[PDB]
Amino acid sequence: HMCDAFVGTWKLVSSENFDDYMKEVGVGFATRKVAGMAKPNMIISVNGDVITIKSESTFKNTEISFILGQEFDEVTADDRKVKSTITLDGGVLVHVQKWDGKSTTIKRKREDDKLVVECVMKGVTSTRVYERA
Ligand SMILES: CC(C)[C@H](Sc1cc(Cl)c(Cl)cc1Cl)C(=O)O
Ligand SMILES: CC(C)[C@H](Sc1cc(Cl)c(Cl)cc1Cl)C(=O)O
Repeated sequence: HMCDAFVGTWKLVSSENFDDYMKEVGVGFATRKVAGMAKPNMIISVNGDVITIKSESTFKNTEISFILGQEFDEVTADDRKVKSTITLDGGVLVHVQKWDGKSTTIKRKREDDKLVVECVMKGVTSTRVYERA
């Protein structure tokens, strides 16, 4: 029951600072424009110890499956090859991605009826809000 409050189907309803976050990450112009237009559905499920997070959008469909605390290799939607670790810290799902000596952190937390996503790359933060679909 570790992630119970995250499980479900969620739809993007707002975004702030995402273009600048993507610039800091190193995403190129065309991908930023098209990805920034995306309105993904995020589908979170749990089966035993395995958490799956799917994202579906007109830009890309992705899927990750993982066990908390256990590193995995990930090709991200913007085509970075990263090493990812996802943990639960005080009820917040914390996703760290490492590649090319760089690091970014994506945190997901339940706040009221929303799932709030905070993405940080150096000093640049973006906040994305999802609601139940
Ligand atoms: C928190 C943000 C870095 C991402 S952005 C994003 C992620 C995926 Cl997996 C797909 Cl298919 C499309 C976009 Cl645009 C988010 O999950 O909202
Ligand atoms: C959301 C995670 C699961 C990663 S992170 C990510 C995704 C996109 Cl599309 C952009 Cl533009 C920037 C970042 Cl940092 C992903 O899969 O893309």
